[PDB]
Amino acid sequence: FTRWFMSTNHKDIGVLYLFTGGLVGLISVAFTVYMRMELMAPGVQFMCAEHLESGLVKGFFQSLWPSAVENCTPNGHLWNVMITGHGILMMFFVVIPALFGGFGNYFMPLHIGAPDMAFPRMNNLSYWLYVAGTSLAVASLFAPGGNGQLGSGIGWVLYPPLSTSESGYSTDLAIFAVHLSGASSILGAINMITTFLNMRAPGMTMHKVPLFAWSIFVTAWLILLALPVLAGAITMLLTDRNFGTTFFQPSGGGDPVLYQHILWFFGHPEVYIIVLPAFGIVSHVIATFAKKPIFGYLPMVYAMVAIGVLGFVVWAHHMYTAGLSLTQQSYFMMATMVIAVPTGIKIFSWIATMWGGSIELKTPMLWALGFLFLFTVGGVTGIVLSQASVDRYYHDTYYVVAHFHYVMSLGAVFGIFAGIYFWIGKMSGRQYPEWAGKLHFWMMFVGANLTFFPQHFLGRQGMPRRYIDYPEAFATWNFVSSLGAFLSFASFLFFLGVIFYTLTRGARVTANNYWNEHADTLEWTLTSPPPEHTF
Amino acid sequence: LEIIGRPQPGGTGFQPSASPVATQIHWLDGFILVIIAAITIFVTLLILYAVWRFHEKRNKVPARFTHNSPLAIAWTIVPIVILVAIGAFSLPVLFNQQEIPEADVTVKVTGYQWYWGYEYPDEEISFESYMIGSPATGGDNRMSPEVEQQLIEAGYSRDEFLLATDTAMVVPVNKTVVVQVTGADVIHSWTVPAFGVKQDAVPGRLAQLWFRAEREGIFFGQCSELCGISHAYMPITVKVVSEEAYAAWLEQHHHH
Ligand code: HEA
Ligand code: HEA
Ligand SMILES: CCCCCCCCCCO[C@@H]1O[C@H](CO)[C@@H](O[C@H]2O[C@H](CO)[C@@H](O)[C@H](O)[C@H]2O)[C@H](O)[C@H]1O
Ligand SMILES: CCCCCCCCCCO[C@@H]1O[C@H](CO)[C@@H](O[C@H]2O[C@H](CO)[C@@H](O)[C@H](O)[C@H]2O)[C@H](O)[C@H]1O
Ligand SMILES: CCCCCCCCCCO[C@@H]1O[C@H](CO)[C@@H](O[C@H]2O[C@H](CO)[C@@H](O)[C@H](O)[C@H]2O)[C@H](O)[C@H]1O
Ligand SMILES: CCCCCCCCCCO[C@@H]1O[C@H](CO)[C@@H](O[C@H]2O[C@H](CO)[C@@H](O)[C@H](O)[C@H]2O)[C@H](O)[C@H]1O
Ligand SMILES: CCCCCCCCCCO[C@@H]1O[C@H](CO)[C@@H](O[C@H]2O[C@H](CO)[C@@H](O)[C@H](O)[C@H]2O)[C@H](O)[C@H]1O
Ligand SMILES: OC[C@H]1O[C@H](O[C@H]2[C@H](O)[C@@H](O)[C@@H](O)O[C@@H]2CO)[C@H](O)[C@@H](O)[C@@H]1O
Ligand SMILES: CCCCCCCCCCCCC
Ligand SMILES: CCCCCCCCCCCCC
Ligand SMILES: CCCCCCCCCCCCC
Ligand SMILES: CCCCCCCCCCCCC
Ligand SMILES: CCCCCCCCCCCCC
Ligand SMILES: CCCCCCCCCCCCC
Ligand SMILES: CCCCCCCCCCCCC
Ligand SMILES: CCCCCCCCCCCCC
Ligand SMILES: CCCCCCCCCCCCC
Ligand SMILES: CCCCCCCCCCCCC
Ligand SMILES: CCCC[C@@H](O)[C@@H](O)CO
Ligand SMILES: CCCC[C@@H](O)[C@@H](O)CO
Ligand SMILES: CCCC[C@@H](O)[C@@H](O)CO
Ligand SMILES: [Ca+2]
Ligand SMILES: [Cu+2]
Ligand SMILES: [Cu+2]
Ligand SMILES: [Cu+2]
Ligand SMILES: [Mg+2]
Repeated sequence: FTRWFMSTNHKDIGVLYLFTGGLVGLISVAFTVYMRMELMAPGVQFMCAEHLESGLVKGFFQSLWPSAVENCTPNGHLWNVMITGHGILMMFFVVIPALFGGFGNYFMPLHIGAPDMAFPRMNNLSYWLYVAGTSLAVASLFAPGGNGQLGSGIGWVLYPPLSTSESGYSTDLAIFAVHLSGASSILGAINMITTFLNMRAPGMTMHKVPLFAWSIFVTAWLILLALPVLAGAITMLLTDRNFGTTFFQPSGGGDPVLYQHILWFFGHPEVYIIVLPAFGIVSHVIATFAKKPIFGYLPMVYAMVAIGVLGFVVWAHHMYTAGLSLTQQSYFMMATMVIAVPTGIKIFSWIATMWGGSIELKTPMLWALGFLFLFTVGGVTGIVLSQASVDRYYHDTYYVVAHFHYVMSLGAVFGIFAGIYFWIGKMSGRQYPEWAGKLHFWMMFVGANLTFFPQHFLGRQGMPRRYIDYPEAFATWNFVSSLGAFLSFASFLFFLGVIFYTLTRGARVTANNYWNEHADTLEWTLTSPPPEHTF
Repeated sequence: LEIIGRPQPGGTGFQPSASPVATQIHWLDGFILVIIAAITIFVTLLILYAVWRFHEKRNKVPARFTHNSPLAIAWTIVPIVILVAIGAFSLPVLFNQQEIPEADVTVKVTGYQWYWGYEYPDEEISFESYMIGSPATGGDNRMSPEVEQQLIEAGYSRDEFLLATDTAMVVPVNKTVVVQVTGADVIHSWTVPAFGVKQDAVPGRLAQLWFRAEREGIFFGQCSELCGISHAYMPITVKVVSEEAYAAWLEQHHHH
């Protein structure tokens, strides 16, 4: 019934975040399938302007079948709308709502022994702002936008003057969507911090709180500083578009580069807001299936604090080519390199936890091991990009695209899958079939690597970001990348089958702790699922 | 002229270098590449060995250690040493890139939707450069028999489509070229991978880059900041020629 959506219990809200983030994730991933259909071969075959002259639903189905080049007038605006929609949905309405709003709302109170969050009614409102923001983002795709078409083709970061001069009001809907998303994240952050400090169980000191609840705690602080800054930046876009201000228009004395400073001041913290809850899940998962407590619990907590603090003083590594002086280029390059030290402490500690254990290679452990390997690959290419002298070549190329998909789609997303297989039995009372979770992992591992590793080659060859079409020489590795994306998509549909099977007819969970004794946190001392009233 | 600055089929490395700055980029990248490949191989071998050596069915009783300060301090100082080594070789390269020398040739480049405007202030020469196949040349940003013939007539082939422009920026070989970049409407980005240069074309600001081409040939770039519907359709062609052929090109533009 509709009692799912009006609940204020932190367990039901976390489930609503998880399911909603999953469906929005399916929509955004479907966008990437269409994107990789067009990038599979040089020349434009799918995004033809001729499809505009047909019906909204008729032209959609025509868009999915290839036309010959001589019958396909390239429509770059649709490409720009697709990649903008794909990026906006992922960064604001998928991974953070799933890790923070989902697993954070469900398990952080359980991990600290709290019965609920400090403000359950506020926690229910945060979910509805997320759903409201998601609706406005989707509606912008069908609203009058740039070039007399629908949708905003301005990139997920909304650089002006392009974003401030895009015709229509689709861009205004996109800004309102990001406003609602940030409000949802801020309300959630307020609830994590107040519950973490005021509602811990007697005897649970801060040096006894498990690492996942710490990761949610640090993430909630980053949200409170980063997302008001972004709200100002995107509000200055709204007033330049609608209220005659000239914050970013040079004719009225403005500076477009000023926006990039304000947006990237949020833009990099947002990136550590994504991955920190995934760090905490990896700690719990690896300690469970290595049958050994986590190595260096206190350095693990500090390293996340060090990562969260440094993530606020490195933002200009997104602006090496935007006209920054040699001195600022030098500082931000050196400040960015420092982040590798606390991150490496966590990576080596995770291997130290495995060292000398009794490792079971069940599905949640597979995701965590893939995380270690694949997040390291993405993290070291970020260090490459931190060198402004080398970023001169790589900036706005697919090498950057390869970098951030290895840390997000092959890292943070691997933490999401790790948490789902680790906790679906606890959340639902039903267990997933082990053979299918393993086949999902290997399909995703092979497909996602085939998708994104060749983009290193394309970037080194100079393929720019946000291109509907590319010179013929880029054809080979674009073809491989598209094949990997199709295999990856098959693995995600298979995963949805696995989730549907698990929830409807999966093996009934009977034990409070169906894993082993080294899952030593409070949720494993409760039933599966936990009762409707905790503590 | 030899077509040098361009992607090649199945390529996995950098585009060919034609400037000392690009050469520094290739070397610094290869230096950083061998160490980050060593770090990842080191991490991967550790994970695969630990899974093999400490699998449940081979080590049934897990250890319980949580501390090891000498190891923990070793894996903290060694990355710091590695990063300092990178910055030691990287900061001089970046200083060489951003410190603008005295110009032998000066070009002022302006980004438009969707084309580039070139101006030589010392020569009072100015022209616009459109993709062969753009509406300006009669096309609609796609390959066609008319576009292929235009590519051949301009000295290119069908393979250079999306890179070749109707006009080119011509410079003399082995001369210091300083380029001043700005945008006229939205932000664009001017780049030539073979030169190791890239500078955003921001409206209201005039930024500078420099290159010295070490050999003659044709070198391509593509607009590298999303600027609207034809972002993928406003490339850059730079022709590096002899000092004599450069003057010949200059004289062909002089009005009597
Ligand atoms: C999960 C999200 C996420 C994460 C975690 C990161 C992590 C990092 N990122 Fe990335 N990044 C993005 C998401 C993310 N990034 C996105 C989305 C963009 C593009 C934005 C856009 O334009 O749209 C981007 C782009 C981006 C740029 C801008 C490039 C450009 O546009 O030209 C830079 C520049 O410095 C960078 C660097 C880094 C670094 C140094 C880390 C570090 O935190 C990584 C550190 C980790 C490691 C280094 C590996 C583990 C360490 C060890 C095993 C120790 C040994 C290692 C060494 C000694 C080096 N990122
Ligand atoms: C988390 C962020 C995220 C994720 C998961 C992805 C996933 C994918 N992305 Fe990416 N992408 C971005 C963030 C992400 N992307 C951003 C920020 C941009 C920049 C846009 C811009 O330039 O403005 C971008 C742009 C971008 C480009 C460059 C476009 C261009 O420059 O023109 C491409 C190229 O192919 C691409 C492809 C893909 C593909 C094929 C997948 C996937 O198909 C890979 C397969 C992965 C899966 C099949 C699983 C996904 C799982 C989830 C999403 C979890 C949700 C599930 C639950 C909660 C249960 N993406
Ligand atoms: C799990 C489900 C995942 C869904 C994945 C959907 C995959 C759909 C593949 C599209 O089909 C191909 O599209 C190409 C177009 O890119 C065509 O290339 C050819 O046809 C074009 C003409 O349309 C030419 O211009 C190309 O150069 C030439 O390579 C090719 O014939 C055609 O078979
Ligand atoms: C891509 C998405 C990823 C999915 C993420 C994992 C799925 C989340 C678990 C599903 O939700 C659970 O389903 C149970 C079904 O049994 C519910 O039990 C409930 O069952 C009765 C209602 O059926 C209630 O009265 C009980 O309080 C309660 O135990 C439980 O509340 C609910 O949380
Ligand atoms: C949209 C893209 C979707 C792609 C879908 C890919 C389909 C692949 C399914 C393969 O078929 C399954 O293979 C398993 C082989 O392991 C079998 O499990 C068998 O093996 C397991 C472990 O070995 C046992 O636990 C099971 O009881 C036993 O049924 C299972 O029966 C069988 O149906
Ligand atoms: C694109 C959509 C793709 C959808 C993919 C669907 C994924 C979920 C398939 C799960 O398959 C089930 O796995 C069980 C194994 O866990 C099998 O139980 C088998 O194995 C059990 C354990 O041995 C026995 O007790 C059972 O009786 C025996 O049927 C069962 O047959 C099989 O159907
Ligand atoms: C509710 C709103 C919309 C939700 C969308 C989710 C739709 C996903 C439906 C997938 O359901 C699965 O379909 C498979 C068949 O299509 C079945 O696997 C069957 O086929 C597999 C592959 O052959 C075998 O491995 C399995 O043993 C066998 O059970 C499986 O039982 C069933 O649960
Ligand atoms: O390429 C070598 C480079 O050397 C000098 O640059 C120094 C700079 O002077 C110091 O402040 C140091 O901290 O940074 C650079 C390290 O090389 C020259 O000033 C410069 O012109 C020259 O390119
Ligand atoms: C069916 C809802 C998900 C959409 C899948 C992506 C397909 C994109 C086609 C765009 C057609 C242009 C109007
Ligand atoms: C030779 C005529 C074209 C045959 C290829 C058509 C491929 C259509 C694939 C559609 C994929 C929809 C997801
Ligand atoms: C009234 C126009 C919008 C004002 C938004 C805030 C502008 C002040 C600059 C602050 C930038 C965010 C820190
Ligand atoms: C809230 C942080 C916003 C970012 C601060 C603005 C930085 C402006 C830098 C101007 C540098 C001019 C040389
Ligand atoms: C980077 C992840 C690698 C994980 C290796 C898993 C090996 C599994 C061997 C088979 C175990 C029994 C199914
Ligand atoms: C009990 C057998 C172990 C189940 C393993 C399932 C995964 C098999 C490997 C699939 C590889 C697909 C690329
Ligand atoms: C030159 C025509 C190439 C057509 C290739 C179509 C590949 C589709 C494969 C889909 C595989 C999904 C796993
Ligand atoms: C840790 C690997 C970083 C990913 C970049 C791969 C670069 C491959 C270099 C190939 C160059 C061939 C000439
Ligand atoms: C252009 C290639 C540069 C090669 C640099 C070699 C550096 C050696 C690093 C020591 C060995 C680490 C594995
Ligand atoms: C406005 C003219 C721009 C240049 C057009 C193409 C270059 C002409 C050839 C220059 C000399 C080549 C040897
Ligand atoms: C929990 C482990 C703490 C160890 C740490 O304080 C020191 O060994 C690191 O210098
Ligand atoms: C860890 C700090 C790295 C900074 C280093 O690379 C340079 O500042 C040294 O020149
Ligand atoms: C080589 C011919 C140079 C002629 C020179 O006067 C002109 O470039 C100035 O308009
Ligand atoms: Ca295509
Ligand atoms: Cu960043
Ligand atoms: Cu442009
Ligand atoms: Cu552009
Ligand atoms: Mg840029």
